[PDB]
This record gives sequence, structure tokens and C-alpha cells, in this order.
Amino acid sequence: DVFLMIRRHKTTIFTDAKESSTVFELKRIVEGILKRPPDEQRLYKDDQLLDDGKTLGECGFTSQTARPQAPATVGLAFRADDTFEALCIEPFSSPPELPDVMK
Amino acid sequence: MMYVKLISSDGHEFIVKREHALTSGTIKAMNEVNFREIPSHVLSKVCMYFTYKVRYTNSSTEIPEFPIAPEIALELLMAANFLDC
Amino acid sequence: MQAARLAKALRELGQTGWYWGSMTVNEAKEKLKEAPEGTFLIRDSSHSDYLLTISVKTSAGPTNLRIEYQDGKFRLDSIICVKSKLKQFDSVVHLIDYYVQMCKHLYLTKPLYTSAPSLQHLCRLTINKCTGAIWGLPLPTRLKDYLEEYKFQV
Repeated sequence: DVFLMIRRHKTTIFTDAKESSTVFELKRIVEGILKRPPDEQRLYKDDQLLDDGKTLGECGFTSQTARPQAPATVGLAFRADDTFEALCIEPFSSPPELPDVMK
Repeated sequence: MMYVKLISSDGHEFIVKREHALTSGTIKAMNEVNFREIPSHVLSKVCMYFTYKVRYTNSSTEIPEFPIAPEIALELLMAANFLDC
Repeated sequence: MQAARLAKALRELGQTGWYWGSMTVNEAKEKLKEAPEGTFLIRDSSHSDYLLTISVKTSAGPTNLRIEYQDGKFRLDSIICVKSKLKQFDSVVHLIDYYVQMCKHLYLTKPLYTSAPSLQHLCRLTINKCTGAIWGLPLPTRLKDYLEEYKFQV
């Protein structure tokens, strides 16, 4: 098992599957939630994109480095008409500064 | 259902498994939910805790630590009280 | 006042998430067998004289150290630990908390949780690790009260 958050723009999806599952299978799971197809979706780990045939483990996801409490981020970008859009992620809110009481 | 939607106070959309969101006793009371009081940096953590909690119920495995940064602790406390979890 | 103090101590103990109740020695041993040195938990003591026991991982293996509750106070088993070198506590969590901190003598580190604690509690733990002054926190009165109920860092 491996736990991850799939992110595009302001959207973020929490799910999981086998470390041995394929990037296409993950794309197919996105189709069950967001209703777009696998061939019109491009995934990514940080900056580098992913291959449909490789396992999530082969992509470097491992149970060790993508656990429930700290699930790994997976980039996502849609097929803009006759091309693909630039993978973009809206950052999360910024926390306040700590009060002096909490050192 | 299979999934549900949670929208932070600053608009971020978070989608989680149906039974994961049932961790929050407040959420169990009601496919989409808006949170005007809870920002995205806090609500993202609340989704992580759901993964954690469900994963480590009746656990043959050792339950690991759920790290919380001091900066979010105060807001996460208020949220976690809000959500009953 | 013996009861009042015991009841409270047990109320706190239930809040920890590492009080395993009627766990056995062989159950504690199998649980802690491969866990990290210093991993600990508390369970009921089978012995007539003792109320609770600390079951902890050591380089040797999982072992047990008992807790006396006599005359309204807790302390570690004075047979194994030198009585002259023993502090006393009105709370068994306070006792454990005190020893967790000191070794940053008895090596306790992280508790082995029976089940995932609440997020509210998990925050309470983080918050308490930063500060003692609860009164001076940007929080409503009910949340401040929650933090009062369990002051500890573990």
C-alpha cells in the first residue's frame, strides 16, 4: 500500500493502491472521480512526468516514503483542446507566526 | 457513495474516500461540504489524519507518529474540535 | 482522599492511548518485541501489591517495571529501584511524563498506542510540548480548558 495526494490547481485527491499498481491504473482511478480519460491526463512526481507502464514503486513512491500521515504529492494536468496544459498546483494557505508563548 | 468533497475557507478542494471522512463525527452528520472557518493548510492536515486514523484502527502493525507543526497546532486543534476527531 | 486521587489518575491514564488495561506479560512481550528501545506502555499489574506496570523495550528485550500506589502516591517498584533515589507523584501519567523528559536512568521514549489517538489530543500534545502558559494562548475558553485537563508531553 502507498498513500498519496493527487494535485491539480486547487484540487487535491486522497487515495491509495498497491506499490505495484501502474500509472495508468492510477489515471483510471482519477477517471472514476474527475470524469476525464487516462490519455488526456499527464501525471508527475515533482518536476518529472510518469510512464503509464511503470509501477508506482518503480516511479519511486514506496510505502516507506508515502505513508498515511505524510502522503506523497502527485502532479496532474489536463488536455487543453489540441494540447496539454502546464502542470500547475495552487499552494496551500500560509500559517500565522507563532505567538511568543510557544517559543 | 464512494467519495466526498471538502472545500477550505480559501477555496482549495479536497476529495477523500467516503469512509475516511466519516472519521470526523461532525461530517458523519452529513457529496460536498464547505468550511468557511478552516483554511487549506489546516484542512489538508485533517485529511491526512483521516488516512492515519482509518489505516491504524485494529492494527497488527505498530501505529506510527502523526507529526504536527507548532504553527498549525492551534488552528488544527480548533478544527479538530469543530470536526469531532 | 486516596480514591479521588486514584480515580483521577485512571481518568488521565485512559486519555493517553497507551494504557492497555488487562494486558499480559506475554502479550506485552510480543507487542514490544521488535519495537525501538525506549518504547513503552502501561498495563494492569498482576501482582497483589502492585497496581500498574510499565512494559518497556530495552537492548536486552521487553521487560517490566512495576508502579506502587501507596498512601495516595505513585512511584516505581522500590525493590528494583533504590528507594532513596525515588520521586513520588500524584499521577501515573505525570510519573511517566517526568521520566520521558529526564532521559532527553530510566529510558522511556515513545509510547506504543493501543489505537490512534484523536487529532484534538495530538494537538494538545504538540501544544503542551511548546508551552506551559495556557492562559496566554490565542484560543477560546473551552479549548483552553481542554488543554488544562491533560498538561503532559506524552
